[PDB]
Amino acid sequence: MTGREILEKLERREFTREVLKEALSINDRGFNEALFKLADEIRRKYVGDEVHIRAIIEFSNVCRKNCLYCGLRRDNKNLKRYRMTPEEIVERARLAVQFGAKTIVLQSGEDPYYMPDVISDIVKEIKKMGVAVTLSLGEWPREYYEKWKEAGADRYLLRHETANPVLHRKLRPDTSFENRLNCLLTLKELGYETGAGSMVGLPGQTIDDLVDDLLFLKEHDFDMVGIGPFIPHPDTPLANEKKGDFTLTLKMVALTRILLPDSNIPATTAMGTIVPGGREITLRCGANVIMPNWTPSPYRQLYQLYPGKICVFEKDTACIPCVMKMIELLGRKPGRDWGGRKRVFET
Ligand SMILES: C[C@H](CCC(=O)NCCC[N+](C)(C)CCCS(=O)(=O)[O-])[C@H]1CC[C@H]2[C@@H]3[C@H](O)C[C@@H]4C[C@H](O)CC[C@]4(C)[C@H]3C[C@H](O)[C@]12C
Ligand SMILES: C[C@H](CCC(=O)NCCC[N+](C)(C)CCCS(=O)(=O)[O-])[C@H]1CC[C@H]2[C@@H]3[C@H](O)C[C@@H]4C[C@H](O)CC[C@]4(C)[C@H]3C[C@H](O)[C@]12C
Ligand SMILES: Nc1ncnc2c1ncn2[C@@H]1O[C@H](CSCC[C@H](N)C(=O)O)[C@@H](O)[C@H]1O
Ligand code: SF4
Ligand code: FES
Ligand SMILES: [C-]#N
Ligand SMILES: [Fe+2]
Ligand SMILES: [S]
Ligand SMILES: [S]
Repeated sequence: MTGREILEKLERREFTREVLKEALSINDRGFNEALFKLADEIRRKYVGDEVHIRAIIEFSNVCRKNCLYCGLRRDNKNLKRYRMTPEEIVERARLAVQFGAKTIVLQSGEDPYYMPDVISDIVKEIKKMGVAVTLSLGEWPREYYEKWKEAGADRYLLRHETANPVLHRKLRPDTSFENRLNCLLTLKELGYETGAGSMVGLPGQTIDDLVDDLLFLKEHDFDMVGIGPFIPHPDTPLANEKKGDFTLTLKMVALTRILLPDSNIPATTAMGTIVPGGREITLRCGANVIMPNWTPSPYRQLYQLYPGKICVFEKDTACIPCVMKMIELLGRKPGRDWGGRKRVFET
C-alpha cells in the first residue's frame, strides 16, 4: 500500500498483520514523520503531558543465566560482580523518594542470593515510604512472585525480548519463550501491573518477527512496554553483530503507542545510548515514561548490560534532576501521582 493508505488504516485502528508489516517496511521520511506525529498525538490524547519518573536501582549484577546478548551473562568473567546490601538498597531508595521519585524500580541479574525473602523485606521497607515499587528480577517461581506481591510490590517488568520461540531459545539457552510468557501471565494473574517489550535488531530477527512482537503486545494488553535496540557487547557471543537501528526501534515505540494507547511506555536507556538525545526523541514519538539511573557509585559502572550505557560518569544523584530538566525543556509536565496505568475502555 501507499504510505498514506497505511496511515489511514492505522488511524482507523485496522491493525492487520499486513498493515503493521507495511508500516515497518516503508522507509520514506514523510511516512515516518507522519507515523511519529500520530503516535505523539495519541500519547497526548490518552496519557497527557505528564512524564512519569521511575528511579532505577540496579542492585546486583550477579546472574545465573547466560543470555547471548547480555554483558551480565554468567560466562562473562571480564566483569567485577557486586551486590548492594539490603540496607544500602533501602537507604538508596529513600534518597530517591527524597529527590521526588514516585516509583522505585529494583532491577538485577537473576541473583539467587536475595530470593525470595530478602527482596520481600526490602519491598516492605520501601513501601512504607508511600511510593510505587516495580520489580525487574527475571524469571522466578510463582511462589516468589506471590511473596513479593504480598510484600507490597506494585509492578513487574519482564521484557519478553522476542516473541519468536526459536530465536528466543537460541538467545536465551537457559529458558524459553513459553516460560517467559508463563511468567508474564502469572504476574498478571497475581495483580501486578505487568510490563513486557522486546529488543529490536537482534541477530536473526526479521521484520515479520517485529510484527509478531507488536501483535503479542496487543494480544496481552500489557500495562507497560519497554522497547529498545539490541546493543552488542564485546564480552558476549554476539560481540560482532550489528546494533539495532534507532529509527526502526523508534517506529516500534510509535506503533506500540498506536496499538496500546493508554499504556505506559518508557524512553529506554538503550534509546539514549544508541543515539545522543535518543530518549528525548522517543518521548516525542509515543513514550511517556523515563527511568533515571539511581544506582550508586561504585556499582553504577559495573551494571554493563551493553557498552556505552549513559549516565555512568555522572554524580550518582545527577539523573533525577537531569530528567526533570529534560521534561521541562520538552514542554512536558512532572508526574503528579504514582503514574499507574489509567485504562480508557473503548470498543
Ligand atoms: C526541529 C526540526 C526541524 C526544525 C525546523 O525546520 N523547524 C523548527 C521551527 C522553524 N519554523 C518552521 C517554525 C520556522 C519556519 C520559517 S523559516 O523561514 O525559518 O524556515 C523538526 C523537523 C522534523 C521534526 C520531527 C518530525 O516531525 C518527527 C517527530 C514528530 C513528533 O510530533 C515530534 C517529534 C519529531 C521527531 C519531530 C521533532 C522536530 O519538530 C523535528 C526534528
Ligand atoms: C533531599 C534534600 C533535603 C531535604 C529533604 O529531605 N526533602 C525531602 C523532599 C520530599 N519530597 C520530594 C517528597 C517533597 C516534595 C514537596 S513538593 O512541594 O515538591 O511537592 C532536598 C533539598 C533540596 C531538594 C532539591 C531542590 O528542591 C530542587 C529540586 C526540586 C524538584 O522538585 C525535586 C528535585 C530537586 C533537585 C530537589 C531534590 C531534593 O528534594 C533536595 C535535594
Ligand atoms: N545487549 C543488550 N542490548 C540492549 N538491551 C539489552 C542487552 N542485554 C540485555 N538487555 C536488556 O536488559 C533488560 C534487563 S536485564 C535485567 C533484568 C532481568 N535479569 C531480566 O532479564 O529480565 C533485558 O530485559 C534486556 O531487554
Ligand atoms: S538479560 Fe537478565 S537474565 Fe539474561 S543474562 Fe542479562 S541479567 Fe541475566
Ligand atoms: S539522565 Fe543521567 S545524566 Fe542525564
Ligand atoms: C529502561 N529505561
Ligand atoms: Fe529499562
Ligand atoms: S545522569
Ligand atoms: S538526562
